Amino acid sequence: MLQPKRTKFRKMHKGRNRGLAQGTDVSFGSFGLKAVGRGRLTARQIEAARRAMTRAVKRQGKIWIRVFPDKPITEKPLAVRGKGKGNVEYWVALIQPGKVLYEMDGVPEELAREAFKLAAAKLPIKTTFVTKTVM
Amino acid sequence: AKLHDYYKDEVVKKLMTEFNYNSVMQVPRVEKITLNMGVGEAIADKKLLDNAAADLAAISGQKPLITKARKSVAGFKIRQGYPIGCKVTLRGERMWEFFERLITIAVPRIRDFRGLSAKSFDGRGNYSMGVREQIIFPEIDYDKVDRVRGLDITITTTAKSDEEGRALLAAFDFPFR
Amino acid sequence: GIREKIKLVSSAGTGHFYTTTKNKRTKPEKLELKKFDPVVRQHVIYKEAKI
Amino acid sequence: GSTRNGRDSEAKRLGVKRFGGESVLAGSIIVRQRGTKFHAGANVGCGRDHTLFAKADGKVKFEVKGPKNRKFISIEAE
Amino acid sequence: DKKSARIRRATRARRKLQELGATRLVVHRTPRHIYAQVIAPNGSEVLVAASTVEKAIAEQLKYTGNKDAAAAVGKAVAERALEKGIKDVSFDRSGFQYHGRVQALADAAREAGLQF
RNA sequence: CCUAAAGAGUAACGGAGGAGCACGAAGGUUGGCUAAUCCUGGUCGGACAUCAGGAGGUUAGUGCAAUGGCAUAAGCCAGCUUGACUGCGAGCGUGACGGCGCGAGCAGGUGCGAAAGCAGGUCAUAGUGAUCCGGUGGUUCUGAAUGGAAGGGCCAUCGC
RNA sequence: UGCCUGGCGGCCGUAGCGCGGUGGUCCCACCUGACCCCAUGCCGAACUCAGAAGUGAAACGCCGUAGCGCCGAUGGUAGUGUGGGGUCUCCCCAUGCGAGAGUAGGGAACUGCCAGGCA
Ligand SMILES: [K+]
Ligand SMILES: [K+]
Ligand SMILES: [Mg+2]
Ligand SMILES: [Mg+2]
Ligand SMILES: [Mg+2]
Ligand SMILES: [Mg+2]
Ligand SMILES: [Mg+2]
Ligand SMILES: [Mg+2]
Ligand SMILES: [Mg+2]
Ligand SMILES: [Mg+2]
Ligand SMILES: [Mg+2]
Ligand SMILES: [Mg+2]
Repeated sequence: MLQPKRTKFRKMHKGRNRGLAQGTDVSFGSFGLKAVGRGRLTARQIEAARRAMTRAVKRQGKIWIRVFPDKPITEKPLAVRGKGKGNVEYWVALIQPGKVLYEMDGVPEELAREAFKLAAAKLPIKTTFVTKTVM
Repeated sequence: AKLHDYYKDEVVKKLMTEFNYNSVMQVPRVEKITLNMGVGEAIADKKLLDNAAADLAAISGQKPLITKARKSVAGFKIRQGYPIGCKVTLRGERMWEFFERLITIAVPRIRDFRGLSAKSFDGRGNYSMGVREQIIFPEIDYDKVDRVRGLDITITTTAKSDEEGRALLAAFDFPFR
Repeated sequence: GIREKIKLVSSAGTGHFYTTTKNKRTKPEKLELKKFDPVVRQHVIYKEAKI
Repeated sequence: GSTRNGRDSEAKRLGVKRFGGESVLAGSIIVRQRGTKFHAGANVGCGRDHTLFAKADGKVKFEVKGPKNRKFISIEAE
Repeated sequence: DKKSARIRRATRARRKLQELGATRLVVHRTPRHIYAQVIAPNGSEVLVAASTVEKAIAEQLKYTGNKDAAAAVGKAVAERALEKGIKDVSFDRSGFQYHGRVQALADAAREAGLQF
């Protein structure tokens, strides 16, 4: 599960998630899965979608994960009432509309579409299949 | 004195033709000769460096500068501001007078001598060498020394490349192999 | 809290004094400074004494 | 559980007290600052805590001088 | 480099004199010559000057870059300054040690009647 | 320091760290000086000691957190020193108040500098505690009939 | 008057590095000595003094060259004050303000005082 090796700080303000994404182009591969919705992707979701995607292409071609879960999310234990910020439980990437989540190369488009369809079913955010443009 | 007049009245003309220089100032000059006794065993007993300084004083004929530690190092067990060596810089007359005693007298007297290396150059035409014993020089005696100590010599030159550096030293008949 | 308070007493015999602190372990020798004595209105030697 | 945080210091009310074009009497503090974010120009002094103060009556003027593009404050005698 | 290292040495004092708003006596010194200038507070206006490059002064001298030449230039610049009527100036050694030729120039300018 | 919404201020058992000192030099001044790191060569010497040159340009340093500063250096070295002065202070900042802070300049006397000048501690911001009672020294004040003295005041300073 | 050189300011990278060429009568630099004035926590390297045989090599200055650093539109986009609206964790509309990045493009500086040499 993706996670920063180290961080300056353990805990982060909730913050907000406004705006449109940077990294909206297929930069590395030929085909991309792009976020159309807004939300958070946990490390577990990123991994689950990766596994489905990889299996679907039978470990042929190459897959880039463009998103990294670098935001720590805390939670308070059950039956606790205050008394300080909770403990870090998991990590997320903030997603905005347009963010390319995954790229893939060295497979037919037909297979890429299938793999990304399987991946998209693991994600809480609405996605769309995209292709590399010349400009 | 001897090598200084030897440089001006002979060596100049040789290098003017060899490398085909236009101006006389473009010819390499021996800027300075720097000594070094990296005494790193004087952290326990400081008298070792004092005696080493006295030895270096006789060799050069000039008061040695006690070099200090630049930064603290745990590996060698040294703190910043500890005396761990002594250098001497030679320019003008004392430069040549030492350079005289080096080439002719001292270098042959090295124990099991088989010529000095000609690969010891940095890139900007500045030679370096490692003297193993200090007793090779005439000033120091074999019986008088308590402990044998080596030292380093570096010959700084107004050179650009290595070929120009070795060519300058070769004009003074510097033992090469 | 190692530095002890001391008084520097005027040598002019005015009874005027300054106070300061001093690390008595590191520097056992007595502090001695020319300072302005306002009673005689002159720079005179001031010498350390017990607070 | 408990927290190991919960500490802060009093706010020190730093910053610019008199902006550009303001008329100040000599002595007037122009800026309170930690270190010289602004430097003293003409008719301005720098205190021991790097407070910039007017050494003459006049109008405050901010200006950028030098290669580093340092901010100077000066008093235009008026 | 030597000149840049000297400009560094001169900055503190020059910035200070600018702040005080003093009429400077700026000295410049080379191996062969020594110059002198009385520059106005604003800093972009030379009032008087003197040097060993000037033939009026140079003709009287044995060598231009020695103590004795500096003494002459010091006398020269001071007389021309008192002619215009300046008197009060601040000496600016311009990064050179106040010593030897620079000191010689300065001493001669004082003796002549400049107030510093 | 962040939360703090580009003036100030701004809460929570919000997120992170520090203090309860040090220094007669680590203060003053004059003169000078400029870092880290890596590459190349070199006795013992090694990944790293000291020497030389080059690149680099402050990525160092700053007595101790962090932030803001610092080359005219506020960083580093040396000489001479006691301005870590006394009486004051236009004006200003910041506090409900008690208070806390910055300060040109004036008088006296000083140090450094040829001089212009600079110096009323320290790159700055923590290192602390009111009042009462009491102690010590000083004093052109007071002194219960009067002269003294005790005691009180005032100035300096100390204690738990 | 013009050219070149020095000094002191005004102007802060369109003014900086690099690359190519170029200057020594004066000026400047290196350079020549050092017993001295003065100087090295060693060293006449630097500082300093006494000099003018040599040299424009290095440094410094001047001219060319987009190769970099750097500068930089227009348009669009982001954000946003006020008013209004929605499917309200986020947006949209009216109106005003309008970046950053990037793109075209540029860039190889400009200017006063004094002095000196030369024509
Ligand atoms: K000091
Ligand atoms: K000192
Ligand atoms: Mg926000
Ligand atoms: Mg704060
Ligand atoms: Mg604020
Ligand atoms: Mg605000
Ligand atoms: Mg409120
Ligand atoms: Mg200090
Ligand atoms: Mg009585
Ligand atoms: Mg009675
Ligand atoms: Mg626009
Ligand atoms: Mg723009």
